[PDB]
Amino acid sequence: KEVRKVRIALASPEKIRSWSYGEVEKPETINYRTLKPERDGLFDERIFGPIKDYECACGKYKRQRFEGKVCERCGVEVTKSIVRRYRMGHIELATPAAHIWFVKDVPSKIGTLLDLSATELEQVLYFSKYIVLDPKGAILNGVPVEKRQLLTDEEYRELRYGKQETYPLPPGVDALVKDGEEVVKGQELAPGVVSRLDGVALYRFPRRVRVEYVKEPKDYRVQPHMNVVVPEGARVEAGDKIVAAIDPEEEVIAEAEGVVHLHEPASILVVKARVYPFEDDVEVSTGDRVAPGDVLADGGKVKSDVYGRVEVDLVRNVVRVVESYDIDARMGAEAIQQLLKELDLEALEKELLEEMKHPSRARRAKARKRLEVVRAFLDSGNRPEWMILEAVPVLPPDLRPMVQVDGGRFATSDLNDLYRRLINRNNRLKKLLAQGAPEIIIRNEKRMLQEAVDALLDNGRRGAPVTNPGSDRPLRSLTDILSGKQGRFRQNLLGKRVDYSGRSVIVVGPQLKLHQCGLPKRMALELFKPFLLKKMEEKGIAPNVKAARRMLERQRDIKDEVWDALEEVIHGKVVLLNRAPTLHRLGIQAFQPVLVEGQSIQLHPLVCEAFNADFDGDQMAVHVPLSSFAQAEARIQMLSAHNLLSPASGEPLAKPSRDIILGLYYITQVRKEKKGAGLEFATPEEALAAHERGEVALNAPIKVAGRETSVGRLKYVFANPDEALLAVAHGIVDLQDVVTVRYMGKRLETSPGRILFARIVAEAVEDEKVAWELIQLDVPQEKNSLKDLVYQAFLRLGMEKTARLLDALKYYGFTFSTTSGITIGIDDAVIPEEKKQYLEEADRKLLQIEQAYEMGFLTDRERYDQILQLWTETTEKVTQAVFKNFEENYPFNPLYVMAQSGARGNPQQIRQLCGLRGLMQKPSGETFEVPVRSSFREGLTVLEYFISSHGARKGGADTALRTADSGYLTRKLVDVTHEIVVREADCGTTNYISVPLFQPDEVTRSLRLRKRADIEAGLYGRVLAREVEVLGVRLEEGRYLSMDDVHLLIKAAEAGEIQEVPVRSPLTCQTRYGVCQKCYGYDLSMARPVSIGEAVGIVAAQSIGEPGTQLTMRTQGLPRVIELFEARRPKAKAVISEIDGVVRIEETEEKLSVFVESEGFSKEYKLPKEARLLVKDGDYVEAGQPLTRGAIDPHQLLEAKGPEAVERYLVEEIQKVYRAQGVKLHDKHIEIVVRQMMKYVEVTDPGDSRLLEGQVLEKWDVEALNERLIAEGKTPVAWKPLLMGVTKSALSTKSWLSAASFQNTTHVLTEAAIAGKKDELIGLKENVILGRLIPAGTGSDFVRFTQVVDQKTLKAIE
Amino acid sequence: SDPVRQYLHEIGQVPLLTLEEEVELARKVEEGMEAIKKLSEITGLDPDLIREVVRAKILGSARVLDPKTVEEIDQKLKSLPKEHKRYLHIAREGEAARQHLIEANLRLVVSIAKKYTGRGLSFLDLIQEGNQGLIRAVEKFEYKRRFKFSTYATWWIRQAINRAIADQARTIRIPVHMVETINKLSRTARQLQQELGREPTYEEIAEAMGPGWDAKRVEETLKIAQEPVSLETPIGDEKDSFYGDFIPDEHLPSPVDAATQSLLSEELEKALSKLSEREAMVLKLRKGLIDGREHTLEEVGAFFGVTRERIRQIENKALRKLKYHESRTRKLRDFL
Amino acid sequence: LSQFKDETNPLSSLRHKRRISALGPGGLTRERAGFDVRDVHRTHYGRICPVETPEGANIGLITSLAAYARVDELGFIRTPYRRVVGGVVTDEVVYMTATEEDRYTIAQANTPLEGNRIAAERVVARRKGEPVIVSPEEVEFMDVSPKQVFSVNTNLIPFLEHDDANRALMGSNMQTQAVPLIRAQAPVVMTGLE
DNA sequence: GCATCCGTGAGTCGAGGAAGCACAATTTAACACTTTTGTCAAG
DNA sequence: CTTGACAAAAGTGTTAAATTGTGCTATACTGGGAGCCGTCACGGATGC
Ligand SMILES: [Mg+2]
Ligand SMILES: [Mg+2]
Ligand SMILES: [Zn+2]
Ligand SMILES: [Zn+2]
Repeated sequence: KEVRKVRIALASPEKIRSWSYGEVEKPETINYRTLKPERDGLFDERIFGPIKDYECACGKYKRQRFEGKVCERCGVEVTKSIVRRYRMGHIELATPAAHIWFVKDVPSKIGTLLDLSATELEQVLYFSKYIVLDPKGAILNGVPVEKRQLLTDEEYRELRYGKQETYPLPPGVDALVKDGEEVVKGQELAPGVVSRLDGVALYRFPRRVRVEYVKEPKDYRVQPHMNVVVPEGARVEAGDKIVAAIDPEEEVIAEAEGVVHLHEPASILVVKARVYPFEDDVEVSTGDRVAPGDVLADGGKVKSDVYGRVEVDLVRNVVRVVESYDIDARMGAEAIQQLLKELDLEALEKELLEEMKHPSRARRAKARKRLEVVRAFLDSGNRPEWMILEAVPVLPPDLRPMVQVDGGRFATSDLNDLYRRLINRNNRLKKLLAQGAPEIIIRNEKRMLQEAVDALLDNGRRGAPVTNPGSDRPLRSLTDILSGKQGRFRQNLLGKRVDYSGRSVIVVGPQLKLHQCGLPKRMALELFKPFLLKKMEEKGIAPNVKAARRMLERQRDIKDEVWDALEEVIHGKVVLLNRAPTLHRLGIQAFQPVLVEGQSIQLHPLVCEAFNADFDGDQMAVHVPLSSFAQAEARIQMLSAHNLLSPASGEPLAKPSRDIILGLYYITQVRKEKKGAGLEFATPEEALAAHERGEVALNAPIKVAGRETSVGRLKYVFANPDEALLAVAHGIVDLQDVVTVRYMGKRLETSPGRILFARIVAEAVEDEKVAWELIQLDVPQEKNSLKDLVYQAFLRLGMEKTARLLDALKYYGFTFSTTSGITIGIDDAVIPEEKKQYLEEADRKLLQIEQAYEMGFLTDRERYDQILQLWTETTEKVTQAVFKNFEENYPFNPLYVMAQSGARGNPQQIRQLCGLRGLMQKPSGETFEVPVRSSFREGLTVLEYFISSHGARKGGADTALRTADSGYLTRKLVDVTHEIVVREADCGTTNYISVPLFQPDEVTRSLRLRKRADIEAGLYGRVLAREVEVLGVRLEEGRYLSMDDVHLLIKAAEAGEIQEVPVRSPLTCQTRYGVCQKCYGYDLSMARPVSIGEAVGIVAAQSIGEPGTQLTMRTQGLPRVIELFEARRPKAKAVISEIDGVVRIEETEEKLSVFVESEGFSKEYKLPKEARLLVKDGDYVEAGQPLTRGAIDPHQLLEAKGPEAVERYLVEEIQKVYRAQGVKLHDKHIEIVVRQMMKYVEVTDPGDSRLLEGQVLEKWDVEALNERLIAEGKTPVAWKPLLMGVTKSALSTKSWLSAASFQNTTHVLTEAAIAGKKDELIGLKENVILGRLIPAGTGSDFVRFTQVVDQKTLKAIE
Repeated sequence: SDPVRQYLHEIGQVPLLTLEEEVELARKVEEGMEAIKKLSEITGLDPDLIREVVRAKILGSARVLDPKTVEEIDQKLKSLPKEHKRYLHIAREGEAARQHLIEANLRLVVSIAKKYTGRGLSFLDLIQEGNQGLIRAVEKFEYKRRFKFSTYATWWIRQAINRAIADQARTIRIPVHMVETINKLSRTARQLQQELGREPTYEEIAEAMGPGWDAKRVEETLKIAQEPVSLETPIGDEKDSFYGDFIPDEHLPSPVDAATQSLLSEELEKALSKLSEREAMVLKLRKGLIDGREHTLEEVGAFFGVTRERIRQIENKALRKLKYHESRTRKLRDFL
Repeated sequence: LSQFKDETNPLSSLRHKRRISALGPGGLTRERAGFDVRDVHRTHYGRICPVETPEGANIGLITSLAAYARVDELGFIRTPYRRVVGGVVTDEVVYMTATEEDRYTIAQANTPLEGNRIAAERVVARRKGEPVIVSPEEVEFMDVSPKQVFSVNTNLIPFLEHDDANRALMGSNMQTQAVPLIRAQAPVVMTGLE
């Protein structure tokens, strides 16, 4: 069937063994000599499959006829060799090993279920402390031992083996205590040493034995290689041995009957034990464990009286029971696994639910967190003990290859080393266990085995990272493979390298149409090679495809008919051009290739702005969509000539630019003369007569009788534009001369340049009447006027005619800028005569300040501020003088024309060239007192150049560190809003937002109309929620607002007829997993209602983040946007009133207090002394209204006013940053992101539901749950609105695939696996990962199933 | 958090043995082993089986043959008379002594193992392999010879560590005899390098190695001793490029190779259409175009009931016709 | 720090040997370096070129030694200054470090001189990096030349005083990338270091 | 409530690629002899 | 449709070298070594 869901869960040891095709028992990879895989190794063919198709290791079966057969000689299955990428093996661990993900991922899932701290879990897991599983009646320091109690190594040994101590006696001295005498704590054993515990004292090594014969204190010396074989005070008959020896010559025997006495002990062993003498055979042996009442010896005569370990001493023929308990305490994952197997999840849930009623909030919070893990395990069907590994899966060998490079060297992955270590340590542990090694050796080996599993799963998470010997590079583990920017998700799933792709340098193609590009022939031959081979085969160029391919291999074998066939192949098709970084969707555009000679791609000038491409060495990528769907999508949706408006703002994005503006501005600007300039006459004949006498200029403004005209408007009156331009061709008049022309029945007074521009627009749109209505004739054509022309043409005519008009504007702008004569010279940077006067005034005022400062009238800080204000004022005056000089004397100056027309430059840059450089800032931030008084035309001095270099470096470093923040912000926005798609025509909601038209200004303390751009960015292309009647015009409900409607609404506001406009917005949309058509509005890229199936969430993220680099970085700029989108609490937060009432200031010398007084309530706010209060006594403040200047905490506002207020605050405060920078961005895109920020709620009262108080879930889910509970008459769930940042909102999404691929991959996957989460593949990232068709655009169910059929077939079916 | 410090602290809790303690523990192990041998001979059981039961009882229930047979054998041993239960008691004391003797010499192996670091195995891996040699030393140590334990244990600890390096220090395992050859070859090159004041050539190395060695063998041995290079080694200062990004996969067929194989199959099928119904079947069976594997004249002969001689004649005739048709069309020469 | 030699043209190899890198084993990290290490400190005057640096992620992290600067035995960069005593500029040149430079009032190389006597009544000077105006008798040292502030590449840009620093950075960096030509010819306007 | 610590995150393309030894057990290279095609005349 | 004759060609049985795996050294040795180092931000985590 079709994959619809992807589920993740824990794997049991049984499931891991079911996956595996065999156990990997050896760390061997391949044979060093034959290079064949080793049996039972990491690359075994009997486990993972054959190396080559249908061939066993022994080479007995070598063909597909024996498919699915296993050779009896070698055991290798005869099948395809690609199964080696899919077949897994496993390692059977000698001891259980915990999964590091469920241990070190805070808070630990193992620790939460078992109620163990992180430190306690590590101590048990890594064999530092024991944990009690069956106390067996053990008593520790007088207190009974209880289950789940942690024991250290010393405490465990005392309980398990008892207390004993050895005291070394000095040589020669004799012990004062006999062998087998009970001693007490502090008693002296020898003359020089004292015991520290009470117990039996035993001689360890008696250095001398003193036997007493009966007839005789004969003595015998005992040596380290001799051992006494008889007890103290034993009657030894003549002949019985006394001291044993290696050499029988030195062995000591007894001459006659006597008693043996032991003396001179090497050391005294004091052990807390009970001594039981016996006579017959003992029923127990050394090492056994006994309890009270157990028989010991003599057939029930001797019985144990206390628990402990029993040892038989044949020398002293007594039975010693060392007081100890058979306690059950274990370390490692085997102890943890036993605890997790014994948990009763049902009983644990009941206790946690009972504790959920505790009054304390911390107790309820802790119980809820434990219960959430318990609920996850209960619902998913997983078992808690599955978190400890008993079998380790082994990756297929083709995913961890050992490949031989062309040079014969072998290259292998780091996983093979990690697997080898685990196998080496596992095998060694088995050997040590089989040899009965001591506990210390076994414990160290088990600890190493646990660490080997940790390194394989996640290297470097706990302890020192594991590195390959001979280097300090950490080995790449499974966790590192799937996580990070270089992990599997971001490097191979969310993005890939593709076939049929090229790259080359771009150059400008001015001759191209808007939909065309210049593709090199040699790139096109390689890109379209499979299509070309078919075409060559079709014609006589080659007999077949393989012969055709050989022809293209050698360059000198390519004939001239191949290029003709390639021309036929590409006819109609398009390619995708892409320039990195792809900030927005206009970074990829489809063009119809034009084969060109050369090696560089030709790019249309009008698309450079969208690509952000210049021609100083940029490169672009070329992609070839292959199928009819891929071609249809590119030709219809992605074509450059179809995307003319900006998706972010709706303004034109393919519009006249630098040189085009300059050429069109030059011809549409008129001349101003000064020769006559004011003379008055009586008749026009006198006016012209003065002109031939040289008294008045052609364009000098004069007055003929009463009206103000010029000589040109009287002398030259043309019957039609053709006659006017014919006169220009003959040199009679210039394009910039103002004359009289008869156009469209009207006697116009314009220049031939402006009449020419009207014809340019008229012929491009092929409509003289409409083109006359589109242009502004009486002004020079700057950037903004041309932008308005393109937008109006798009509204009235469409993409096809606007694209034609854009090409016509490009052609004439390029033509006229070439012949106009724009050039830059050193004298074009005109120095005003006012600069010298201004600097002299600055010197005198500065000298005046210095004299005042010497007189003591002002301090250093105010002196420094006064100096800065003087130079800031002087800098502003020079800027005005620079531009006034241009507009009066040199209106056609190249620097002035470029700045005025919008072609290049701003007044700040022009001032530095012609005025003064200005003030400069130190690296610390302070400004130098002395400014740079010289411009770039005059030349800076060496010191001034160095001073200016501090700012240049600071801006350069600021830009570098700003791209990373802006790019990372965009990725956050994409990942939080990727699942938002326009999914229906109308959601049926009646809620809306009221977009204000007036802003509450505080400096005047009155309402003032907002800027037109602000209202346009909030109202354009929006559906009216309610009918509005303004200025006699009825805007009905459900009407999309165009720019004319917005302008009408602004005009009505200026007349005091409307204060706010109710519109449908994404904030109030009720559509699940997206928005509806009537709540979004227009597709701003098309100025028409948004089509169902558009990925508006991606468009919103790209629109916001694209101008992120333009935002200043230096609570302002990009940092302000980031904290607003993350809902962070500002450091210098403002103070807002929790309740509404009257303010009462109690300012005093000690402290400052603000009282919000109501009928019965009185809230006290203790403001700091340096608080810039914006409210004075006698003001009625409301809930959430600011009391201090600063940034409002979004979370405080949400709890004080509500969800609507914080949404309005977030949208407005983000838009403020973009407006201050001149970036135009619609409010829809910000509202889409904020809607995702406010997507979750928190439970306060569960009601008749299973939800827990404080549980965080989605608002849609609780609302659906609430209405269901009401349906069957049940208490609803009481919830509380919650605000979270984009990062937290994205990581708490319902799909684990999209969340895992974003950030916190280990944390996202560990929670998803335990809950058994099932991913429904709703958004865009999940479908991209699986390679499916995204549920947006042409992959959306609204349009995906459309059928096309012609009439004749339709009747045949009917 | 530091495994080495944790291990060193743990082995520091067992005091070192004096000479008298060392001899007593060593004597008890020897006497216990002899007691086990006598018990097996008297009871007729396998000496290995009895030793495991004795070891199991001493180690206690804290260790994971099922426990029911351990208890059954333990009861059988205890049911013996007093003269035989003495050997069981001696066996138990000997096994306890062996555990202590191993536990008190864990400092010795660490002192030995610290000199083998940097040869492919980590410090703790060297210690655990050294512990395996220490266990072997205790088994074979004889206190009758009056030599100290550290004298005889040092041989086994170094042997165990050295063998483990020879077995576990390379991803592609090289046998011990070949590892010793590589080590000797490296030493000889180093000696000549410091004596000639330059890197020796393969001829100087081969001459110094001795008889049976020529420059070709030295080059082959050096080629064998080449460690594989990691697929994740970065290249450049930027950490965004690795070796694996520059190694093509040459196992799976390319799209061009798959296409020409299908084109050849389609063209060959069309060429075989001109042949007779039976002539086409014979060639497709003899060339393995049907079952995948080539058949023979007899095997195809059994399929059709015809003898071997006829088939080679008709196949030669059918092959000649295909040559004629291909000559008249030349639609099949490009795929060759 | 052991880098493949850049030898597109002779200036490429000359520049590579005079480059100073804050990265490498024992230095900063490309993404762990703040604005402070990347800024032009006031003591860079005469020792590290203020303009020549790689635009991008390594801006301020890779720098060039100034033309007259030299590294002393202890590793501290020194720059030469002419001794001025009694208002006359002597030919005694003193190479001194930044900490030693902070103790004196150092004039500018463009100070007018009537022979060796300072002619201007108002002298532009530096005191601990701050520009000041002093009298001839308060001057203790003088700059050798304007060239000591910039590197070799930047000293090859004529009319540098008329160029913005952001574009002079591009100019000096691009001179390293110029390829040798079979008909290569020296510039019509030169600075004197060719 | 609060320092303190631990963990996780920080733009895109491109271009750069240090024992030896003895002995046993196992595998492998060479032959030597059959058994089986492959290829001829004979029809 | 064969029928015998031959001639390589793949299969089988010994057979020895060649390679590979494992055990063993007896004066006395008894707790490692490189880490050393210029961000800053958040969320969270017991702890107190
Ligand atoms: Mg560029
Ligand atoms: Mg006239
Ligand atoms: Zn096989
Ligand atoms: Zn809606």
